[PDB]
Amino acid sequence: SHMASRPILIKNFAEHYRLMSADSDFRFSEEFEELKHVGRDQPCTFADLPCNRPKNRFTNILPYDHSRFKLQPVDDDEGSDYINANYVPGHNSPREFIVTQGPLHSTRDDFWRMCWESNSRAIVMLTRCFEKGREKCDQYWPNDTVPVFYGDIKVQILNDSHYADWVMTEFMLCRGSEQRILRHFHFTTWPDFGVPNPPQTLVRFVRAFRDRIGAEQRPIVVHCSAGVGRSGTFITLDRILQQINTSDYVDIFGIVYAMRKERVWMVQTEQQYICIHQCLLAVLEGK
Repeated sequence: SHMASRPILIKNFAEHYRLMSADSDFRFSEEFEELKHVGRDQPCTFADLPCNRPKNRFTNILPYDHSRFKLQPVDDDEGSDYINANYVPGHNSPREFIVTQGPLHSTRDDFWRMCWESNSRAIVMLTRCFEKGREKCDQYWPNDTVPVFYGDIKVQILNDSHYADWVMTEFMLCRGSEQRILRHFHFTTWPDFGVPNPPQTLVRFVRAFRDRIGAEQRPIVVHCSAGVGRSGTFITLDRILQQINTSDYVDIFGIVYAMRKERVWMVQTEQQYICIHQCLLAVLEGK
């Protein structure tokens, strides 16, 4: 298998990295460039409806139709089923992740409703609300233990835990007497430009996340800013760290290819793509 898959033998990974990164990442660049058109022929009809335009952060980051998360419709509203989000495959399920943009203030009720209707018990946030003084994500969660309603969804903080690179928040979610616990994993350390350096900080976060959530059978919500770059990087890394326990091959190219089919620009930059490889290399070398 050669077109949508580049399996690498785990024991040969250090060599493959050295080979791919040689000559200022020539082969890495060539390989990542092969992905640029993947999935881009697929329609984004609903995302481009007049009623839905205000719900997208970016005009060019739109959810594919075949793939988009659909909210329950409200009977008198045109795109009440619409949110900028896509089911994206993981290690355990073809619908393991729902990846979405950082909510706008205007879409945070939709966001919480998606969390509820999807039965999600986990959110992964890979951005700060503000970076370089630009709004990347509306703060859609409370600042204290005072419960806050978003649409019909009541959100309350039970506890939080602050680490060097991330904050873990446990929420109670209530909708009319129905009650759930949801966990919020907020990576707070992604730099203003480039990718985490050293990569180990990101690995530590993925380990802690996957350790805490186990083998979730319900969708995990993942977002950054646009919901493509950092989100794709996180998913690919989470996936391969599971893959290496159960297989002697890793297929990062194949992961990214499959993700591109489901959501636009999933691993967004060549730098992020190389970063995925560095993260795994650090794991295979015992840091």
